[PDB]
Amino acid sequence: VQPDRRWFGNTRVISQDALQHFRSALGETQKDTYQVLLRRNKLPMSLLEEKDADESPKARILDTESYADAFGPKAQRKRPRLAASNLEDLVKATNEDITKYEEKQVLDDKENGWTSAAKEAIFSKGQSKRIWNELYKVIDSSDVVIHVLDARDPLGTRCKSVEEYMKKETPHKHLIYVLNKCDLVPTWVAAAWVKHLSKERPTLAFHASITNSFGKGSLIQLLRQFSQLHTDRKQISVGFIGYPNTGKSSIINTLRKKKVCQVAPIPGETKVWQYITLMKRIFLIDCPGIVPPSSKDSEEDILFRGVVRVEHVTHPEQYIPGVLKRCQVKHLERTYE
Amino acid sequence: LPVTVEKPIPVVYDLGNLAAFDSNVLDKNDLDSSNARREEKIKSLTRDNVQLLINQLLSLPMKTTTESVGGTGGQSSVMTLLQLPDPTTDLPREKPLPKAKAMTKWEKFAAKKGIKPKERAGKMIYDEASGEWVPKWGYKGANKKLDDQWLVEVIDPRTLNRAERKRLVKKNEKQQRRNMKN
Amino acid sequence: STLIPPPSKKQKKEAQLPREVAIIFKVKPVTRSSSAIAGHGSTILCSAFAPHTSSRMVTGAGDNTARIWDCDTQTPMHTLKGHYNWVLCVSWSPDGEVIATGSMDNTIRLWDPKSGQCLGDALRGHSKWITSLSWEPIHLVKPGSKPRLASSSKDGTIKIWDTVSRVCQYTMSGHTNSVSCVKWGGQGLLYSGSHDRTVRVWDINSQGRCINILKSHAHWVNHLSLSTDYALRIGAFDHTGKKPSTPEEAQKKALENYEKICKKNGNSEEMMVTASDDYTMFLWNPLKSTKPIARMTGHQKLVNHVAFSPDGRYIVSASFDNSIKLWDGRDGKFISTFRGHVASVYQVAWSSDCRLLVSCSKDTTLKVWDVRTRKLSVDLPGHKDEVYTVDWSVDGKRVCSGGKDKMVRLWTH
Amino acid sequence: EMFKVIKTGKSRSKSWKRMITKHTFVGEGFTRRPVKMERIIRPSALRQKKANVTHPELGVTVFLPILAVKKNPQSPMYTQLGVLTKGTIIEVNVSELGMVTAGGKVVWGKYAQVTNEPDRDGCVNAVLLV
Amino acid sequence: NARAKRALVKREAKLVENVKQALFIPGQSCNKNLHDIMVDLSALKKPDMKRFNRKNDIHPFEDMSPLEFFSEKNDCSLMVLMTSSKKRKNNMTFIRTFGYKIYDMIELMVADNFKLLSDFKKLTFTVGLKPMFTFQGAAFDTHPVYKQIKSLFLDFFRGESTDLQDVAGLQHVISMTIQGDFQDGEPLPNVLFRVYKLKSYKSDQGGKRLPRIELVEIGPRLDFKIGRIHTPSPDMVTEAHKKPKQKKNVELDIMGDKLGRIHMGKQDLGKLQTRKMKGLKSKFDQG
RNA sequence: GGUUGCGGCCAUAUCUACCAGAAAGCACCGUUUCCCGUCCGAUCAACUGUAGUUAAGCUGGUAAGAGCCUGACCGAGUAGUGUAGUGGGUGACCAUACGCGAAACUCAGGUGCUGCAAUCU
RNA sequence: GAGAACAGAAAUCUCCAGUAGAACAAAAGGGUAAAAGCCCCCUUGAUUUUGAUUUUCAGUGUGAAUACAAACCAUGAAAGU
Ligand SMILES: [Mg+2]
Repeated sequence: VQPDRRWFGNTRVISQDALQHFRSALGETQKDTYQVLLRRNKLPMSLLEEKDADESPKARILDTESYADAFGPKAQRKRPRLAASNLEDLVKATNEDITKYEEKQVLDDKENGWTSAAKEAIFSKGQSKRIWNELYKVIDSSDVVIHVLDARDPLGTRCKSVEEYMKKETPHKHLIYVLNKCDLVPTWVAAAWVKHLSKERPTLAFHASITNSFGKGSLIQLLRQFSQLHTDRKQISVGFIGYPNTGKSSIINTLRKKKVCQVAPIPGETKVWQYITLMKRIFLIDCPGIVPPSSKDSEEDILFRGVVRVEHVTHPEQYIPGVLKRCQVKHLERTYE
Repeated sequence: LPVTVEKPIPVVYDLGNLAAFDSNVLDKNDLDSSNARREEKIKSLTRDNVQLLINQLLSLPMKTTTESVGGTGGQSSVMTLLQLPDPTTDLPREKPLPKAKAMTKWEKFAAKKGIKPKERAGKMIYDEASGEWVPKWGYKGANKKLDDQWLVEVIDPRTLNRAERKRLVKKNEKQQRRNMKN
Repeated sequence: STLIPPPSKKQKKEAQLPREVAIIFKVKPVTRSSSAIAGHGSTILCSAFAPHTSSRMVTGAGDNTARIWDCDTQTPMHTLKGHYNWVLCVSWSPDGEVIATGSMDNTIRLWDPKSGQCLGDALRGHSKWITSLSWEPIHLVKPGSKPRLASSSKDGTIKIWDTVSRVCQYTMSGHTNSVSCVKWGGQGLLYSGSHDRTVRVWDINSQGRCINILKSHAHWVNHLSLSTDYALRIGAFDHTGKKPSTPEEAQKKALENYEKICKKNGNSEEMMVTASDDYTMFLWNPLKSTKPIARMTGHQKLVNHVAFSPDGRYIVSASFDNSIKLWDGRDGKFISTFRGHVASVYQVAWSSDCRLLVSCSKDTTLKVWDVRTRKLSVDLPGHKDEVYTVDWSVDGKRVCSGGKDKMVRLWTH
Repeated sequence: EMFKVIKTGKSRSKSWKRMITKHTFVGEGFTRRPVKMERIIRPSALRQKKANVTHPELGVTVFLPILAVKKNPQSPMYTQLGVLTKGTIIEVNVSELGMVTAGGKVVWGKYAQVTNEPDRDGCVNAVLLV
Repeated sequence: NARAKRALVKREAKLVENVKQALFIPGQSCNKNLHDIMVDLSALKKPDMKRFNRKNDIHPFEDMSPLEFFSEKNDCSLMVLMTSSKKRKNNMTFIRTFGYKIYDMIELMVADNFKLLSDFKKLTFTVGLKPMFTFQGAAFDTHPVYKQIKSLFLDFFRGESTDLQDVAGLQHVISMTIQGDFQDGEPLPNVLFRVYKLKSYKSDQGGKRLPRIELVEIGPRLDFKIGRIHTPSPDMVTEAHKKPKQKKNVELDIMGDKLGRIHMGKQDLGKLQTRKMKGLKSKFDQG
């Protein structure tokens, strides 16, 4: 490396007036749902950060009395801190703490000594990091991720904690919503769903089928527009993501007007991702259905979502009562009958 | 006394040239050369037009900057200056645009092959068997160091090397003149 | 450089159209620098303009020899000498007849402005380096007597000094840790911060007996200040700078200047404030109550400085988060947060007109804000290193600053 | 080295591929190339968005985001690939350090040269170029 | 050798051309009063101005070659040849060029009533400020001859095309007005060039900030008479107006973001037909 | 009306030999303590105005002085020059018109005006 | 032109005369005059990034050149260059 005034030569210096202008413009950053980012100009965001606040986190108490004086053989903290002002306020605070403790205890098997049976491994899917690594691969490889959502319960189909990762690590990604299986729900329900999800994502309607289907032309025009937005890229990859058995492989076969991807009712038919081409300017992609783990996953709710294959459940009969919680009695009467 | 002014036909404005135009009909009697007052009416009309222009120019947003000491060409923070819109009055160009570009018979071959533009990183390059860098161009050159070496181990060879360098220079000048011909 | 993006062509077409026609005592802000003044080969630690005129000024540094400066000529004037350690702090008497400074060594030395010679034997007694000084206000002083000089040290003891006898008329040791600062209020009750996370108002009239002990901060107090500190420091020296014809006239003018600010609410109750390392600040009215009127808070890092506005209407404080925060002077309510500094702020000085606030930070470029617009007024680059200190002249004609570059610099409109 | 011979397909004969075995600054707008056109590979585990630049002045050291790879010696095509390899210069966001050039134009970026080998540890240390 | 390269760069078609230089050419017939009017007009043109002490016998309408030669030799595309004759008294043949080739020509003979700058109030007039313009009369925006005179005066006196200007620099305003309205086919009324020094005073009745304006004439006074005229060929008019030229569903959002837009259209949901599930049909029932 | 600083026009302003400059303001001048640079305190830099001079620069006046410049309906709307008609002729070219339109030459005049601030018997 | 030990018509030195047939890459050719010529002092620059073209295929918020424009540079007291 030869010596030069560069490298010890200034590069990114900027005037303070530009910083004040960006600080004034930070409040104008609101964006329409139709708007989509293409490039994030490099700015000293650390100087523009630190919005006004009145929280003032806890002071570094360790500097005055770290560990030794507070307790131990030295025990130099002879007296309690804050010198409670009055005995009457002390009795009031004690009564308030006792009432709060009683209210906490009021909130709530071991007494018989039995323990819950171990959870079936089938509910763990899709954990084991395999489908998760496939999801991260299709996300990084896709110029524009799209997230399908079941029309029956799009709020329960959301893959939360993943969209935040796409927003943070990869702001450029669009992550447009899709709402398939409109035929299984009343059209007014899908209309209200798209009206509610329009605030954040386009939530384009769809009903995958190699036969006649709704919305294939709108999704095709939208993909053509996104490809027009990335002419410099030389093409635009796309990658379906969502819960298992969301119809991503069916939506891809509908976009191709052919039975390209294998499609079965069982959630696990998509063993692995496969590349697909249409118009030579865009490549479809799909990954196995993702199930962001959470303590609220309410296993029986994992079953009602279709994520688990019902054949493997040890006790299919015990899940029957919950199906009545959702379906109306008149439909279950008319169907069976 | 009031700064307000108005005409049946609103005045046209070009704030970029600091210019304004008035389509309102002129009074032929006031403009007659014989009148002693002819200068006064023209002065009042120019004053009204300048008042309208100042009413327009004063409304333009003004730039501000905190820089004050050591600015190369920045305006002083105490100073304020109007943001003039680019002029709407097109004017003829002074000279034809320099559109006489030529590929010089090389850029086409570069497009036909995998060749790529030179890195343009720097003339300097480390000399062999030496503790200090010897630039290849723009300063004492290692290519000319061969003439300065005490022995060539082979007519003087240094004269042949200078002849080869002059031949390369004349070939470059000939290629430049040939590209000048087209 | 990342220039602001060019306006869109539609914005230019809109700008081409006619637009935005609608038929329907003051200090000049500093905006420019001045030639550097070479001096002692040590970083400047403090500076203070002479209350009676901006032409005179003095600054401490790591050199033992304090240097008075002739700001009108930007040249050294009657350099001080005698100390054997760093001049940790400097302060001018409100009457202006005597200078005072606190060396890192225990010795303290008064100086005569007329020649710069030390005014008698150096004061002594402190067990540790001096921390701050506070001259007694002239209006409390009886005519024909020199104001007493308060003093403090890292040991936390304070010793009131009789400048005539050069002896400590009183002493106290109620603080268990270092006294970060001390100030002599116009009500006759002394106040001072401490490193022990405590503040203790003192009544000098009662032989220095203590009367109250504040206890609200989560961390050590720093830079105690009062709304009246500007009037107590200026010494009844109005911006015109005319000297009073008689000492009794000086006492009357000082009492009038104090009453003009003390009675802003119709009653004589000066406000008090105490910065702390707990990212919090507290308004105080010790005569009214032992508990804060409000708990100012919001800074992301420890406050380094506080300065009441000369009228007392506004409060402001330096912080390590690189964002000075204005606050109301009557209740401490938040107003606006200044921004622009790239590094932790050290101290700030209010303009005499109250419309501006010069500031400095660890970043080499000191700045001054126009408080009325709640926005930066003009940057003041030029310092080669950190601007450790800044101060504004009482008349507002000039400003001075120090730093680690060992190059004192003056600023003026 | 620096190019692992990845193999692919039912018959691993051509293998048509290479992969970097060292850390690389892929950039904020990577948008992985489609696999069919993917010859070179820079696996995400080896990528880093930050480097532990240290300022010789004041003795301070701070973790700051990487900005760009300026000059990599030893076939700077590696600099086109973003490799650091114990000596490559890299732009860094120096705004956290408080640097301010004369004239009031506050700095927010400065060059830095990596020292520690990325391959031997996950940290990317570098000395700031004052 | 580098010094010649700077002159060559100055004699080049920059994408943002420098303000055109002026080169007054006194004539062999020029009267001393015409030379005084020429110096007066040149004083407004500073600093981008030049002079040639030698007298000349140029005949631009009879032979344009010498003007095209001097325009290249002096790098002054603008030219204003002084001339006088028994018929065309006090002639002032303004000239313009594109590439040093002739662009247009027009005669602007001075009226006998011209007044020199010395015959006016001695108000301060800072050099190098950009004059304001205030054209009057509808013919300037419609008549091709008056439009050419307006474009010529603007190209001559507009000065630098700065993107920003101080209010302090508006110390003067050039003015022009036609000698009344005229019916089509009538002889062109003489132009009335004028100049005035700006003045300002408190208004108190027209806004807190806007000041009352006032003018004081400083000259030079002139009343040009139109004469022979020439116009560029249409291909020259096309070549001289081309922009340097140095994006749909894309825009530079504030803060530099290059936000796009999908602009998704209306999509009726009624075209879809819900699946005829056995539980929805009314044909089945119980009880 | 004289003069100093800044200027605009850029020989009506420059060159040659003499004469005058009352009062006021440069300048010549005397010196090398200090800042400063040359081989040389000659120029440059600095010192106060002290010993003086209007001897020079400089402002004016003179000269059948040399150049230069101004306007005249002075050459002159002349010379030169494109235009039409077979008007003459084998033709070149010649008279008839309105256009663009000179100069040498002749007559008379002059050898600097002018803005800002200041000062002067 | 007047001159200067050796020294003359050609050495180097001095005074009065110069619109510059000085050396300004220069070619028609206008022109440079307290310089664009001679002498003396200090110095990098093939620095960084923003866009519109250039081909590329780990085509990439530029990975690199071309042109645009902002910082930075050297100088001077500065104008400015
Ligand atoms: Mg399935």
